[PDB]
Amino acid sequence: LHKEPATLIKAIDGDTVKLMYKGQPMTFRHLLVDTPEFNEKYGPEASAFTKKMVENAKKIEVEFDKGQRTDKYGRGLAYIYADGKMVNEALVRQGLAKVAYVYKGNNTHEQLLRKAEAQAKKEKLNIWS
Ligand SMILES: Cc1cn([C@H]2C[C@H](OP(=O)(O)O)[C@@H](COP(=O)(O)O)O2)c(=O)[nH]c1=O
Ligand SMILES: [Ca+2]
Repeated sequence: LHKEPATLIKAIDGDTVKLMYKGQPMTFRHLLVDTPEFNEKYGPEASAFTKKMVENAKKIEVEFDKGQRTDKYGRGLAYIYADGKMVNEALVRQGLAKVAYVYKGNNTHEQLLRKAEAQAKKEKLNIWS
């Protein structure tokens, strides 16, 4: 996989963000995770965590996996990096997302994220408390 440039347009919620990618505005959904909706428990905390990570970043990058690059809603499907730190992993490691939506062929970082979830769960963080 390869990281590609993008710039933040605006934070949306814990697992979606609006980025400019190849010069076009797109909503990106983070691969392999599920955050609570803003109206659900830890939803606002997940939204605030993602917002902080992407807004504070000097460099955003997107990395598509091997499979589908957009979903049925036209959202980009990618791993999102903020100054080299993967947001998808960071949310799981903080107990603010569950590993989820693991589809064959877009699951390159599944083991990495499951390791993060196990750590969050052992720590009883947030969703795991
Ligand atoms: C993360 C992800 C979601 N989706 C679709 C499945 C779910 O369809 P349904 O909308 O029919 O439930 C929806 C979940 O996204 P959200 O968690 O953003 O709601 O997005 C994909 O198709 N591929 C993916 O990799
Ligand atoms: Ca969600």
